Amino acid sequence: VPRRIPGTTKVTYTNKKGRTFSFSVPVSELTHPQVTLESAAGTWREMDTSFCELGDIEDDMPSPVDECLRGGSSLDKRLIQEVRERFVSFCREYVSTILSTELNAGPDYEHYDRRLRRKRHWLAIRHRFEDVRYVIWPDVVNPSLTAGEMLEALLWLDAASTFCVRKVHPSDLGDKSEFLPLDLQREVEVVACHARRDLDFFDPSATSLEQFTACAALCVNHRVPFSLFFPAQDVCGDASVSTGQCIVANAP
Amino acid sequence: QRALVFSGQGAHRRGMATEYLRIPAVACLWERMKGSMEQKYGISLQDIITENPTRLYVYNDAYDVAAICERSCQDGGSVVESTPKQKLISHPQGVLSLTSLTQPCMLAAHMVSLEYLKETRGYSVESSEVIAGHSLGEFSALCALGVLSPEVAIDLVYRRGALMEDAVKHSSQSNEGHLMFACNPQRAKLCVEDPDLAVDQLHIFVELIARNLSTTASFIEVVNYNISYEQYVVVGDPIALSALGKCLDPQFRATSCGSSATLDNIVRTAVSSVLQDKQEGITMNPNTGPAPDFVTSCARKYGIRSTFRRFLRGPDDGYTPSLEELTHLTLQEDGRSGLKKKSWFIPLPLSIPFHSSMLRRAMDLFLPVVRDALPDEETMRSFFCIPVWLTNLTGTAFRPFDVDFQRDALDAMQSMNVGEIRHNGRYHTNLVELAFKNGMDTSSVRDMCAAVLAAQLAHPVQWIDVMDSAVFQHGVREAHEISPVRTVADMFKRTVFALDIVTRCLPSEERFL
Amino acid sequence: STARLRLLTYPMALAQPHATVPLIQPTT
Amino acid sequence: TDPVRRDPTEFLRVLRRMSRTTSWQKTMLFASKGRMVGYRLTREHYNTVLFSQSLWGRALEIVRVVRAMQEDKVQPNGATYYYIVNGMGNADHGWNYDFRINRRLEKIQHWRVALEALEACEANGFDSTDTMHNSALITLVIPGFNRWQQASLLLQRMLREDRRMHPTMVKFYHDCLVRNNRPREASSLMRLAAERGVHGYEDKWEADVYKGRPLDTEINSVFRPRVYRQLWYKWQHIANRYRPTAALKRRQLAPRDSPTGIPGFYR
Amino acid sequence: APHVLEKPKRVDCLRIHRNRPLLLHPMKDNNKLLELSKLPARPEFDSWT
Amino acid sequence: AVANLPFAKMIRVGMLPELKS
RNA sequence: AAAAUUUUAGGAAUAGUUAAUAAUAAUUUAUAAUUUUGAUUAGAUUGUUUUGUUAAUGCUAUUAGAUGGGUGUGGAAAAAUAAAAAAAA
Repeated sequence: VPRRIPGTTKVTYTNKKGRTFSFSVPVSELTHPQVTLESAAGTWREMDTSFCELGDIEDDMPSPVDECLRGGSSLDKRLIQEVRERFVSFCREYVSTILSTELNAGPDYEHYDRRLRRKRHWLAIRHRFEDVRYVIWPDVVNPSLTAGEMLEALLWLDAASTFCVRKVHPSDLGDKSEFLPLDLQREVEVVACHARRDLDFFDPSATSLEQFTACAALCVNHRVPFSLFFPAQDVCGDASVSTGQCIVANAP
Repeated sequence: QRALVFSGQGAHRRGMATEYLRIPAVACLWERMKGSMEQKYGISLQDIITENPTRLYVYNDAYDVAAICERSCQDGGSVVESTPKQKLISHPQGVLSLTSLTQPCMLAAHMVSLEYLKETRGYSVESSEVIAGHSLGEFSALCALGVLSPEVAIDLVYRRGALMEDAVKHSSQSNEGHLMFACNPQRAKLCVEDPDLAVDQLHIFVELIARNLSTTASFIEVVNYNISYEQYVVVGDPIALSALGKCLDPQFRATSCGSSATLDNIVRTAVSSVLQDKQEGITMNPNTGPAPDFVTSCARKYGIRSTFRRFLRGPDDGYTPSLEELTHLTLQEDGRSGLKKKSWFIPLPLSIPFHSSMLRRAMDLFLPVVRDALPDEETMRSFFCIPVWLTNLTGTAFRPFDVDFQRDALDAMQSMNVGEIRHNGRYHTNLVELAFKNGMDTSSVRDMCAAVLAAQLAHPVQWIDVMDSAVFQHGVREAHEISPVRTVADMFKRTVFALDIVTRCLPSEERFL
Repeated sequence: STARLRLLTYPMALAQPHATVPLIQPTT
Repeated sequence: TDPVRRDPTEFLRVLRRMSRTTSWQKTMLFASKGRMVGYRLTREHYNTVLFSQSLWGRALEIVRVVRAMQEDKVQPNGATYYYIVNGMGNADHGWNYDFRINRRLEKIQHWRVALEALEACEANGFDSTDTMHNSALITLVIPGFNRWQQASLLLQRMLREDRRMHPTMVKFYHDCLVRNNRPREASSLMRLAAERGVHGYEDKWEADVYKGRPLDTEINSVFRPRVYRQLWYKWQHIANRYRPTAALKRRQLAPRDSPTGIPGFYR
Repeated sequence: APHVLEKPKRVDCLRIHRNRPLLLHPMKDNNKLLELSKLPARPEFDSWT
Repeated sequence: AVANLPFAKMIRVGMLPELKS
């Protein structure tokens, strides 16, 4: 009545010279349903392999963002902060010749480090940005993320977008638009709103001056007015102001 | 305050005390022991220790009740002095593996190591507050305390080994029938949350196996309790020990059937599976070495190149075993047998039911020998007037006049083993109990000590209780031991009491102390 | 990865975990 | 294909022979192609493949075949877990010319795979030998990356389970501790090794200096599995088994203008 | 200081093709070959002590 | 002619797929 | 820093890789570089004044010594036992 493991057939063949060969072949195990052994610890448990990075291009590069955004509570402040810092580290570590033989596949197993690593990193960055931008930068309706860390994350994202891969191989299975720099107009607007919400955002210090220069560059590149980085009272009474005028007026 | 512990039976090796004979003090004692052995029975203890053959020649009619009755206590002998050795004792393994030979050799090793310590370090046994040992460790500890002279101790251990061999011979099943296995419920995962419940469940398992197989000649029972929750040594026939191994297997506990029901039907399904496998032809000794080295020089079928060269087994000489050698891990034709070591069911090289119901006749025959061997009551009372000696029975100090000690010893004597089953056919006597009552009548402590030194041949040794008594009430903080291989230090160190105890080996770790 | 793992793979009559011998059960 | 070679029992026997006497590439390619075209692969086939994969100590192939087993819905036994943990432990790693042998290990994260394999092997009801735990600890501590807290937890588990300690993992853990600047843990490991009696650390015993306070490219070495130089080991011991420090070389086992037998001496 | 021992001659010359004596130079300590050799061949079955 | 052994029939029925509607 | 001569009976792919740039780039730019005029791994052998044989374009030999770095001393690493080297009167 209890399940019995199938036996292995033992066959002894005597060679003409006299060399006996003994074989243990599971012919019965080759057929019939595979006997399932239920684990002692309740249900059968198996190891997952959704975190290992492999050379296959059919999937995305497994990053800690993937395991953080696997269905957790997105309203948790420390979880949001950890996701933001992991994304920042990913962008920081993120910041090629056409070979015929690799057209109908990916780069070979030996040349993974020299050709496919950057492509996988850029694809992972884009795919994680498309899911994280609305969490790191909440839409304009207290905040979960501070203006400084939001600015740092946006700067790293801009650096990744500017240093994205430019050469498009015929082996690139995705759309060619994914190899182009990102559009972060909404993110820059959100950062500007969060920076104007709190006062004393800009300081005459060297680090704050660098941050102001980075914000100006972001505004110029992403077509976002620089007036949104300052309170409207300083801009009230004027029909329209330009980014250059704002910089020359608020330069410390 | 430290403790002195002697080793168990298993830790016997070839060439144990050879390096310690350089000291003249050790050499004189060793020569005395050799001369006593030659005068009494004429066996070569030095030869046995130095090299371990597969067969030895001993004096004629040395193994008989006539000798055990004539010799008594330190016989003058000399009648059989140059008589030729016309009888032999053989063993498939080394001849040292025989109990009647390893016990005298191991006691001699203990004595020579003690003399070596006493000479090199000025070691003092009286420094240790409590001294204890295993079945033969107790005889060795008595000799160390000075109750028994070394020659009489050698004679007594030889006598008890011969009686154990006689009991095995009287048992209908051959030497291969008796098997000894240590069980680990903690690794076997029998409700790991409560180790005490795990131990109780293992006891229930062995009780149920014995009850279910009482209709046949098979029997299993526990022998010693070494670790509180990790080691419990049992003995029995292969037919029942395979069922015990099946029971102590999470894969069999779950995949075969149940995994949620009571444990009573586990014994029934295990014995049914064992009967099915023995009908299917599964070998009863699968754990008998992987394979020997294969070298051939026929060249008729192997070729000239392969001759006189060892056949490499695996691409890396078996550094990573293949599926054929991992039967214990993945259940295969030999792995599915119950008698397969799986890190909780550890076989032991000994194939004798040391402490079981089979040896009650051995205890009865052995009692008079100890009775005559024990020294004068004046010396015994000099030892016992107010290092205390710890007994295997009852796991407590040996107080001759303790009212609770008399009750505890009687309880131990009348207490059957956990796996022991008795019926009308089984042979048992009250001779040991009445001898202990005669001693309790306070006629002399000689009778009491001779009954307590003979009642542990069959009764199980409560080593866990021995350790608890040594540590808790006696306040022993350092528990070192004198052993050739240092196996009992592991038992001391593995148990958790939290209090801390440090274990050392006197011969091996003399440098540390 | 699932597409590559299932490439040129089809379910078998007996390879299913819930299969029984013989496959169709009425009612050397 | 003729029916004789189409018979899956011939497939199993030739796969087993290939695993016994070839490299990992042969077995992996043959098994993958057979699985692709007919040849229903069973647990025996998967274990035979994992045998060669563990023998050659490769992680990417092992995770690929584990994913394949998960797709094929085959319930594995303890041999698979033993093979995968041993392969993780035998994965190559070496700092040669300021250049690591394997750059893929950091991405693969073989330590987590080894830990989960050991946990699953323990949980499902299979025996746990000392080699699997030692291999897992080796995966945890190597010159590549620093993972000492989890290794310490595993060592505590081994201590309470009374499991044997291997000199290779002892040396790796000691090097990791001294590199992470934890002399207290290094001293504890040395005491444990000295008490046990490991061949490398039998004599090495030191006193406790932290008696009054409670608890709270770098390395240039190359490690490869045994199979890489098993032939060298075999011929060295066959030629000179009485002078182990002899440096077996050319012309000791083959005359001039003749092959030495072993292709790729000293890699 | 037991430095009285003479220089060892453990290296032994073996005759080769043109009778040129080949000398077996002992291996240097800074290599993994001796470390691998000192370990047991079969960890599962061979004693580790 | 090896292909006409009953072992070949067993291999065929093992290789037979499941046709689900 | 070069140039030329470069072995195997049954012969196919090789690779931290070519060029430009610079005291750049583990992440620049480019339609890159090696190879059937025999490459790359593997086997064999210490490379272009040495012999033997013969009348002779041939055939057949030759030696000892340069085997990675890692506080990098020194002019130069050749630096871990090995003389037919007189080395501050």
